[PDB]
Amino acid sequence: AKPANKLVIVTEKILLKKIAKIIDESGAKGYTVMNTGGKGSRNVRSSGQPNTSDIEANIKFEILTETREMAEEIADRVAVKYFNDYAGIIYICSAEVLYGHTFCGPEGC
Amino acid sequence: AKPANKLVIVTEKILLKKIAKIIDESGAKGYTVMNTGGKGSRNVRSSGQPNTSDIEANIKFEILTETREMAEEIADRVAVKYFNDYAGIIYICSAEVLYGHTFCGPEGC
Amino acid sequence: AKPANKLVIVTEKILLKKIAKIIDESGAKGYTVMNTGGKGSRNVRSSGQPNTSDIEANIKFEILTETREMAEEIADRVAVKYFNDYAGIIYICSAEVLYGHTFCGPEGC
Amino acid sequence: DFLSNFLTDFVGQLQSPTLAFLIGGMVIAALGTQLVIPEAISTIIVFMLLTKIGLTGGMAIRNSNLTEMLLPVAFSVILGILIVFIARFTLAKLPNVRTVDALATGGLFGAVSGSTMAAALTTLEESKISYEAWAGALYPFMDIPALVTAIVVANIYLNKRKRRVKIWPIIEESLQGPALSAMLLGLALGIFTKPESVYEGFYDPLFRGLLSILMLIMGMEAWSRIGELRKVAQWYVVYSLIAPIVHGFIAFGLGMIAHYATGFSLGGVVVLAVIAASSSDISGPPTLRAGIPSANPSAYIGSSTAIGTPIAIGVCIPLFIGLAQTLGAG
Amino acid sequence: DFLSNFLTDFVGQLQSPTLAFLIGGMVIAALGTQLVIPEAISTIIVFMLLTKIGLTGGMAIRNSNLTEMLLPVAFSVILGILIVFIARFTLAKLPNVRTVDALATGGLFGAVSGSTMAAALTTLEESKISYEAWAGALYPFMDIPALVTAIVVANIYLNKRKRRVKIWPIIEESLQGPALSAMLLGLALGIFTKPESVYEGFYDPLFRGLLSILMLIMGMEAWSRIGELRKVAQWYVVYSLIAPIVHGFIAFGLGMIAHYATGFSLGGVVVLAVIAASSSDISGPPTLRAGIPSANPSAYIGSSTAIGTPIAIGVCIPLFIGLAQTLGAG
Amino acid sequence: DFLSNFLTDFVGQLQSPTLAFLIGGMVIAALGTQLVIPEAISTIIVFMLLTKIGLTGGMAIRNSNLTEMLLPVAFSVILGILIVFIARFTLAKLPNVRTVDALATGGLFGAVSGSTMAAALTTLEESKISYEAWAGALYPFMDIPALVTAIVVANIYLNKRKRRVKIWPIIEESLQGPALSAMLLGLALGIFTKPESVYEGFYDPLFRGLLSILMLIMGMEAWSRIGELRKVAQWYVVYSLIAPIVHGFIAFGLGMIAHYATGFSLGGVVVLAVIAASSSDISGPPTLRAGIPSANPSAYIGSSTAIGTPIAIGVCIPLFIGLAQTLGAG
Ligand SMILES: Nc1ncnc2c1ncn2[C@@H]1O[C@H](COP(=O)(O)O)[C@@H](O)[C@H]1O
Ligand SMILES: Nc1ncnc2c1ncn2[C@@H]1O[C@H](COP(=O)(O)O)[C@@H](O)[C@H]1O
Ligand SMILES: Nc1ncnc2c1ncn2[C@@H]1O[C@H](COP(=O)(O)O)[C@@H](O)[C@H]1O
Ligand code: NA
Ligand code: NA
Ligand code: NA
Repeated sequence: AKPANKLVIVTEKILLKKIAKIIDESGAKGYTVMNTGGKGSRNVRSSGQPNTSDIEANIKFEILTETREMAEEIADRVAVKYFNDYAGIIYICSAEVLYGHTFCGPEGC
Repeated sequence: AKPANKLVIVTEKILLKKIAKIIDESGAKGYTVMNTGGKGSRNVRSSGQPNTSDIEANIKFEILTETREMAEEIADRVAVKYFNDYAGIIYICSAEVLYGHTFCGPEGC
Repeated sequence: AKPANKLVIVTEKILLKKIAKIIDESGAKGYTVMNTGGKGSRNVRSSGQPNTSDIEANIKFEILTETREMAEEIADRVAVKYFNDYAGIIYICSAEVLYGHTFCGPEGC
Repeated sequence: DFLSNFLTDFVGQLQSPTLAFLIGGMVIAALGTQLVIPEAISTIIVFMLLTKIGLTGGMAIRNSNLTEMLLPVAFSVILGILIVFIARFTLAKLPNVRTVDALATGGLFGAVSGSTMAAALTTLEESKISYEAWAGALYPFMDIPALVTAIVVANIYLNKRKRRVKIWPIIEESLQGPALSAMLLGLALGIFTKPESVYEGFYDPLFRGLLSILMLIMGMEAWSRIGELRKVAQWYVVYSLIAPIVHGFIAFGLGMIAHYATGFSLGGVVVLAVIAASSSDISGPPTLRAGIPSANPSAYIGSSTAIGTPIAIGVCIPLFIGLAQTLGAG
Repeated sequence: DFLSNFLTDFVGQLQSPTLAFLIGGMVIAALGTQLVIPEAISTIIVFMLLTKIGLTGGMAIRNSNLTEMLLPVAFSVILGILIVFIARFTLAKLPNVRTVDALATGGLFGAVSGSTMAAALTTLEESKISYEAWAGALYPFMDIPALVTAIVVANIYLNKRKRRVKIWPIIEESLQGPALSAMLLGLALGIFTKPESVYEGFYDPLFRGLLSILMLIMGMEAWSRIGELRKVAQWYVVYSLIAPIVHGFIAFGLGMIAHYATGFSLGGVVVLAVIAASSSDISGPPTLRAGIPSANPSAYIGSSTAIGTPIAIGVCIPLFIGLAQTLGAG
Repeated sequence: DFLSNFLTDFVGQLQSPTLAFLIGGMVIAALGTQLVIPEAISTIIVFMLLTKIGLTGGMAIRNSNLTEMLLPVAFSVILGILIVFIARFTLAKLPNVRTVDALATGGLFGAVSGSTMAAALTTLEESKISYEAWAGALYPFMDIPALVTAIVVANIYLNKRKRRVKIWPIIEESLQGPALSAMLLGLALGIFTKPESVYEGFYDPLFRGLLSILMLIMGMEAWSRIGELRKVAQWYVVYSLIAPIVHGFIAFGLGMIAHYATGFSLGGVVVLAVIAASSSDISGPPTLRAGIPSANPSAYIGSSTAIGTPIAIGVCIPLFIGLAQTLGAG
């Protein structure tokens, strides 16, 4: 029962290497990535594979931070750098972490 | 910091074409799809591939709407049309969109 | 409009068989699984496939329970059994189920 | 004789591939293996088998007269409609069988398995029986009128019980399926082009080996659908055991009419009988789910996949091949 | 003559594989098929084709003199730079064409498609024209200086309009791509090792058949990118139709200089012309997206994939092969 | 002599496939390539190699006496138990080595790599040394008693330090693994059936080429596990370099007992030595993770994959093959 903020970044698949660098620079303890599909305004993709077989051409990042101010600092760094040229959405929900060794610490939560 | 509602539809994989049509008819700006697995009551599937290699036979839709009334209007249209015959669950959580061009607009959020 | 708790377990891919057993023992009506990637403290994996092609080596469970006390009882059983030796995080968010036959019942929600 | 010919043809096919990989996949799935064939490999195997069948059926069409393939195309359309009408009057008149479940089951048993059709062509080759090379192009002419008839007749019954359906979108979805589009691609490249160099080097030498992997998949499929068959009735077990044999015997009698009239060879009436004995399994149940959503999917998937496909490969292929050794001895 | 030779070479290649599977994939995608080739199969096919090209180009290098491959390597570097500079002064001087979109389009038309290069080697084999076996190793020497020149020149233009770029990380990303790493692996195993046993058994007999599946993929790719081409200009359609022919004619003239000076064979100047006519498709647009993020990706992906690759396979391959029947008749 | 024979056999195998693709995959992974082989392709390759080994080992069993394969089956069970007991008394008696990590490492070095066993059969073929065709069926008789012994002995040690384990579910999980189920399927189809037509057409001509892709994968695997080896000790590097050679020399001495008693051929004692030198890397670490969860997975995966498999393919295969040229010269 330790309160957290769940930041979600949905963007193009090509930015997997660059956004995982930004998360590791901000002091976040980890992240989770999925390959997803979806539709929006900038729907054209180029992933290095054939587009006709590229049904899931997005990534969904999921970052749990202890503070709200850290999760807005990752989102400000991603959206300034890439969201003028790449497709993307960033939203944040509120969660509570029950277990986890690097989040709650060795003391526990 | 623009408040939103996150509608989630988890259903069978065969309804990928029909549910993405309903979302685009309601005025939602976009959606996100994943291939997922899972267990429930109606566990039998038929996806057009061998069932023994079909470990992820569901879709998870994720739709962010500005209004609560729109997200309930997509859910009422899907559950009346398909949820008498197909497997499915629909839930809704609350989120806040920090960035995104077609959601927040060109003005910003 | 029936309130629920969304429990999320992110752990190693090898525990897919054992954690789905624990969820079915607790009285939860179902779950959802994804294959995900991600980074943390215990990053070494062994899934039975080559690690160089194993880009998504985690599972994300998603369990919707009616009561908060049930979702903490699944999380206490998983984290005591496996989280001393395996990688993992468990968090819980709050949701509202709009449709679903085994969750809301035949009466409706 | 007849049953003297059949039993040594039955153990003769168990002592061969294309049935042993069916049994071998069914045994290791019963023993609970974690061996899976990936879904990307299963998609490219069905593409490779059905393109090869299309390339031969079309390298022979441009030499053909297009009147020899008039009565087998007419008879395979009739067989697709008649099989659904047999299940309407026999299976649906049973105690705990819903009528909308029997019409969906008869629609799958009228449709064709490309896995069973490819297993019949390879057994005809190593039994040294000549067949018309365009006989694989009879596959859409039975598969599509059976799925259309099941959807049309069931939707009439649902409106009768309450007290119109668009036929062409059903034909459009069936033509655009991944199995049947690969054959039609092969048909067009056989007729209008000269694909003999890529056929003799790639699609023909890889046929029998890729089929043995698909025989392993269909059979791990069969064991995984047996649990769906415990939840419907015991009359779907009796239907799935004897209806592949009955539908093959009606097709063999219809094939002997074309043999006496246009010279349709005896190896081609075996292709017509096994095609009518097979039940979809993959491309069918997605079409019948959208067309008949009120049907219980444990009824028709459990009938056609768990029993109907091992019966058509295991029993019906050495039965109708051994029947064509009797006729054709003079 | 010349155009008497071309038209019977055009229908001669439509009556053959490697172009029919290109057209056949384009037709079934226009008819709206649900047939997809999985992404795991498309990755291992590009690996298998480019390893075979690398193994031959390197089993011939260790026998070579390394001065015969001095002017074709010098000319294919110049052609990669010149093609981007042609699109700077012709395509970007048009009314509704952005300059940063034309430099990204010219960077893709300077880069090489490995799918088009493999289609040119197989057509040279069954037209019985000998070529240098290391001519496939000219593929990185045009692909990489074209993508570097497009990123460098566009970043100079963006700083001019506002009122430095690291070149070696662009070369490092291009060398580490999955297509070009498979060829360099094959080059190294050809030179330093003796891979003749696995080459004659696996990589060579599976070449023409795996290419026909890749020809099916590239062509379902072409139809899916036509809708991106309605959103840019009508001058990208005129550019993508005639610039593969013009870039091939400049490369053919540069290849005839090497033919008269070092004995570079006429089958090798066809390889040099088709490589300069091809446009990248898969490995290029991810490099130009990171390098030039301000470019509209509907402009250069829609130009190079929807038109530029069917023109290079359909028109440019039987044009420059039929041109090398005229020269070489004495 | 002995070391005169070995060094020209060492460069003789580097100038050949099956080791060059191991080195070639290790070099391009060190240079940081983005080339990946998809997981669907890696699953069907292990299926194709182990089914072929099972089909030969079983087309020879039904001709065999079942007393020639009594002492090699007895000796390969003993070697699986003895290797884990060697690591208990040598590796675990070192300063910064945990005892529960050494028992998990010795369990992987007792288990067998099917990638290394397939590399030893192909090198014996092109060195023209005859071996017993059922020697591939010794693979479960060493793999399973080694993983059972590591789990049983480590769980005894954890209860000793605190102050019972079910053996048959460990054997049930190992028999149901995707690698070992493919071989047992091939064994059963070799004995009870006649699979010679699909074997000579599909599984045998595709063996050496599919192995060269698996040699590329194992080797990109080796470079990705070197970073796990910096976090344990420097004694896992010394163990992983010399224990594949020591376990092969104990197996070669045990194989020479069977050669002098039942006529077990000298090509079969090379198969017994390389199987005893290989470490699992694929099916092993998931079994030892569930059985011994308290072990550090960087210790035994980093030891067996980064060093132990390149040593067994690179050093141990040309050592024990060249040893069997010395014995067998009269
Ligand atoms: N309203 C929305 N709800 C959910 N996901 C969205 C929404 N808008 C955009 N996305 C996701 O964000 C990606 C990029 O959005 P866009 O910038 O509109 O192209 C899309 O492909 C979707 O995956
Ligand atoms: N309580 C639950 N929690 C999470 N996911 C569920 C739950 N119930 C159902 N699902 C998902 O919804 C699908 C269909 O549910 P059902 O209608 O029960 O078959 C399942 O396969 C799961 O993916
Ligand atoms: N702060 C975090 N935010 C999101 N996901 C996380 C976080 N920490 C850990 N994870 C996930 O949990 C897995 C195991 O975490 P760990 O126990 O740190 O290895 C990681 O591989 C991630 O998928
Ligand atoms: Na049928
Ligand atoms: Na070019
Ligand atoms: Na061993």
